[PDB]
Amino acid sequence: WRCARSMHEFSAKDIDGHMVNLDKYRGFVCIVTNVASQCGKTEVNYTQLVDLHARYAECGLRILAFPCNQFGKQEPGSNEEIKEFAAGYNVKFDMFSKICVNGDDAHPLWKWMKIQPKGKGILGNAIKWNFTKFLIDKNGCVVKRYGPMEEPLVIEKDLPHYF
Ligand SMILES: *CC(=O)N1[C@@H](c2ccc(C(=O)OC)cc2)c2[nH]c3ccccc3c2C[C@@H]1C(=O)OC
Repeated sequence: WRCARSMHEFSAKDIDGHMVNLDKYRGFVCIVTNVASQCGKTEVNYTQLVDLHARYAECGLRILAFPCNQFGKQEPGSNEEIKEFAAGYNVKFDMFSKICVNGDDAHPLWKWMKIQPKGKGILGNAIKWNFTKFLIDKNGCVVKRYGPMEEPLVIEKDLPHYF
């Protein structure tokens, strides 16, 4: 994974258990984010992500949400329960099966994103908490990273430069 050159070289199981080849996102600007149902910022992140997708899907914005239980055990539920939880926020973007984002068992896409030049956060490579966001350009390269404290709407400053 270390020498992969694009998010499009990876695959991941979606929240229904179906393996997805991420080269389907070639030509689309993507937000990749680790999510959780029981986080103090769950509501702000889900609602603003849904708002961004509603406003920009016509522009080519796609959103990939990876549930993760590594931060305060705040995603303890099953994939089926998390799918129903996201439905409650009217999520129409792409939900994936629960993964790890840190450590040796982290999904290889996340290992790769964290070492990209724009994938290093202001506080370093490790994912620090729920709802870190990566902006991915149409070629599958990481172009921005946003921390758990940065609400999704801050990403609006960067989107028009990559569509
Ligand atoms: C995808 C897209 O259409 N973009 C531009 C845009 C045109 C018209 C509408 C609209 O009718 O609203 C419902 C919405 C978006 C666009 N314009 C624009 C101006 C300032 C900042 C961003 C911005 C966009 C996003 C998108 C685009 O072409 O960005 C390069």
